[PDB]
Amino acid sequence: YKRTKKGEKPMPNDLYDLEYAPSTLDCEKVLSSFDIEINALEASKTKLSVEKGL
Amino acid sequence: YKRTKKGEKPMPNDLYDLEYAPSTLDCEKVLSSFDIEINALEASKTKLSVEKGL
Amino acid sequence: GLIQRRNFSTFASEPSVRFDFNYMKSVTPTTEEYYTYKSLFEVVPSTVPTLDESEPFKYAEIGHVSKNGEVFPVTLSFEDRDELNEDLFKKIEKGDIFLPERGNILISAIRPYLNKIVLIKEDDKTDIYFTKAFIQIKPLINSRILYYALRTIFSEKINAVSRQGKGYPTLKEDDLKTIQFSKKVIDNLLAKEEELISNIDALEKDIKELKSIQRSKKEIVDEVFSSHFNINMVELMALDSQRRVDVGLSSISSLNSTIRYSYRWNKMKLIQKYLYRDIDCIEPLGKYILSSNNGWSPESVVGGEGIPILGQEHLEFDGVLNVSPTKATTKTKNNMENFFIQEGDLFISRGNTVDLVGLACVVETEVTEDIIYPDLYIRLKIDEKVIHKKYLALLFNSFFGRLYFKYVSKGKNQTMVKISSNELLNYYLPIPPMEEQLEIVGKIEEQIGAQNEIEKQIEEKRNQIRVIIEETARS
Amino acid sequence: NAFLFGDKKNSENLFIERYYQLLKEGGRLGVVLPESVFDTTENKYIRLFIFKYFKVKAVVSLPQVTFEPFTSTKTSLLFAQKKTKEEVEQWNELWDKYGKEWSLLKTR
DNA sequence: TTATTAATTCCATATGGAGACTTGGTTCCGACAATATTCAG
DNA sequence: CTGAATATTGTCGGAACCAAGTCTCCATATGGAATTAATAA
Repeated sequence: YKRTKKGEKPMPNDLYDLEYAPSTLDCEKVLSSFDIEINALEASKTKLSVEKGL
Repeated sequence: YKRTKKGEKPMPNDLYDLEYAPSTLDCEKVLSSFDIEINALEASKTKLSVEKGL
Repeated sequence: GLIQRRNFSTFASEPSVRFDFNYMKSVTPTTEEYYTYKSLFEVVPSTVPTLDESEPFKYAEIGHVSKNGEVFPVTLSFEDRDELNEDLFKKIEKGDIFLPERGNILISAIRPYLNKIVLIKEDDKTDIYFTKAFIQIKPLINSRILYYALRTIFSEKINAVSRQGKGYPTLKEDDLKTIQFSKKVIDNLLAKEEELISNIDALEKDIKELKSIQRSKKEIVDEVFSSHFNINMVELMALDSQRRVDVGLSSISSLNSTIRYSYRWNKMKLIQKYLYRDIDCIEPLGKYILSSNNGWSPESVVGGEGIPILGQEHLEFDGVLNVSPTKATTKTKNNMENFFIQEGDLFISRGNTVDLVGLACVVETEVTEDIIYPDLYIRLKIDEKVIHKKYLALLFNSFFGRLYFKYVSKGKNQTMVKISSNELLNYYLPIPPMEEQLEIVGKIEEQIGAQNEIEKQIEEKRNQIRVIIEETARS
Repeated sequence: NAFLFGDKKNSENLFIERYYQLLKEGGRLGVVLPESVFDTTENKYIRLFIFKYFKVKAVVSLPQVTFEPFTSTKTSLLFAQKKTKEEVEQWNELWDKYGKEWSLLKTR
């Protein structure tokens, strides 16, 4: 960090490195979230396609 | 003036200027301190010369 | 100050009815010619440039420009995105970047008194971008003419329309579109256009030639000691990079005499083991020092009345005192004569940054005026038979006197790092025979003398340009 | 009345001494000290204390930006263990023997 | 006995400071144009 | 069904500034410089 009287700012940490990639990840949760978002976008596309047909 | 976390600092005065002459001082009031300045010194001279002869 | 008197009406001038003292000082009644921004320059609106994300471009802040209009661009790539330059990339992505159109005269908005006016000459290459804090002002009466008419002359009036406003002195394009440029200036300057550009180009070509061979005042001291002691220049700045110094308990006591176990002390000991691998000349300085004083640093007023006092800015990398006092005191100490410099002294610097601590200087100037040196100096009176004071000062200003005092000097506030007599007396400097000395000195003396000789020629042609412009615009 | 150096007018070092009164003969000690403790001579005593009772094991020099914009004061992390009851007495025995040697040598 | 260092108090120097000052130009909120939408009777 | 809405985006204005670079002026023990009563002698 480099904090100042206006705010914080990232700098290259020499003390330690963050994990970034978690050791454990709920893969099915992530897949289901992506499936939900793509299904929502597909439903929006289908609704607007029905509107286009009308 | 010239202020700093270590006390003020005199600078030239562009706005105004102090008279520095009271123009209301009595006269003999300060002459009392003036003659005390010599009275104390001559008293010390006497208080050493008394035992000088001793 | 001033007893300027004006008349309500005046503040009617300009579409912001402003009545700060500076503007109203610049207004004055006028009887001569007027002009406007019309028959001269023209402000250019900003635009977002199409940056190519495959090649290293350039960029230029306001600090990257100098008072002489010499841009020093930095080279970014968009393939690095390092967190050190991340601010630059972020402000570029924000939209704080544009590209001059080869003929405009960029003017800085913030603090316009520091001559940040720069010229993008027509015939050139290696296009450089710029910050929106610069004002594209592309002219119609030839770029060079307007550039030289704005740099030296027409500067008391660009600086008198700035917005102080509880902070930054700042110039605004709208105010910039209101200056009352006289015609006699441009009339006379364009009248002599055919030869003014020629001789000014010759002068700036000579300036470029001088700058091409100009060298820094520290590298000269850095190379001769490197070229005389046979030490490679690319390892002591590579050994100083790795930071994993490991020491034992036994090594703490060695030559310590105060049990100091800070990291910087151990790294100093490691670097000393490298700077003296092949050099066999090292002798303790403690047995060549005969005395040590500090100085006297009372309260001081800048440009006041009293005995002048030196500062840390007066010690340069060449072992010569700058003896250009600024502060002046009026206090007494009943022993002031003990600190009145006098020629021949050696003054090491106690108290400065981690890199500017230990810089010594010899008073080589003859001054009949008594000048006090502060508590921030240390006067060394060494035997003038083995050390040759000037050589000692040059060594202190060399990497020998940098890689040591950067890692031995003490204090919790590393912004005012200070040395003490202990580090001076426990300093194992390499002292070659007196024959070897006066050779490093002398060589360094002539090299720095040449560098200083071409330091007034630059500020002789750069002044010749200004005086020629002033004479031509006044004839 | 509870600190060996409780009269040095350097009260901020008392905490270090306090840390000896809290650990349990092998207790880890991680402190953010200033670099005056490690550099200046006036603190030599508190450096001997740490070298007598503790088992100094790691020193890390942090930049002058860590505690900014509140202070540019340099800092160092000190990671020291605490010696057991026998290590301190071994140090005392060695100190006494070599001090006797030093006294005899100084007289001679 | 006439010394005596080893005890003292008294100032000039030396070391250090949760530092402090100074030249100069950078981030960034915050209005504010220009959207940025209209629905709505 | 004409509308100039509001509703955001994206961008000029502007900062009891303040991040960078680097010079300081002053408390405070010290230690030595003066004693001392000691100290043999």
